[PDB]
Amino acid sequence: GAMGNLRLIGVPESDVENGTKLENTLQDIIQENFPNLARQANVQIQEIQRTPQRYSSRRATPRHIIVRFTKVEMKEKMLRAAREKGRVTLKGKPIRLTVD
Repeated sequence: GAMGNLRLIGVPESDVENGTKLENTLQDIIQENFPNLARQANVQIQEIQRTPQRYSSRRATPRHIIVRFTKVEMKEKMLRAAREKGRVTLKGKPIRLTVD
């Protein structure tokens, strides 16, 4: 629930996901949905991870991804843009960005 965190909801899990792929996923989301942010290239995402760190035998749904921004203002800008845009996509499939 940190001020600089958002949750990325609905990204399918993958057995071959790694840190590089997660960084690329966030950049793909920005480029697919938020062209002014993409052009400016000043989203300073600091850490990106699935939560929790393990996928349990009880879990039924893909884990959220927590994205921690360097700037709280930028977290909030992305959240506001997502909410106003409505449908936000990753390879044409809907995802959600929400507060942590």
